[PDB]
Amino acid sequence: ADNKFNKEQQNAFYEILHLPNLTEEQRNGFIQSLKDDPSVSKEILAEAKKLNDAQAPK
Ligand SMILES: [Zn+2]
Ligand SMILES: [Zn+2]
Repeated sequence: ADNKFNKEQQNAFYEILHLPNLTEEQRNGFIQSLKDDPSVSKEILAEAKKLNDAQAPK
């Protein structure tokens, strides 16, 4: 089994890598979830974006 990312999973991994307002604990947890099972990428990305947006500088 070849486990190189589909587009979909890649765009989510990079997004998560680069969301600016996550703490590294938070980021690492989301990345670990995608490592574990890349098929949950959609849901994990949506959570990560919510959390990023909630923590934006104001
Ligand atoms: Zn940052
Ligand atoms: Zn302000």
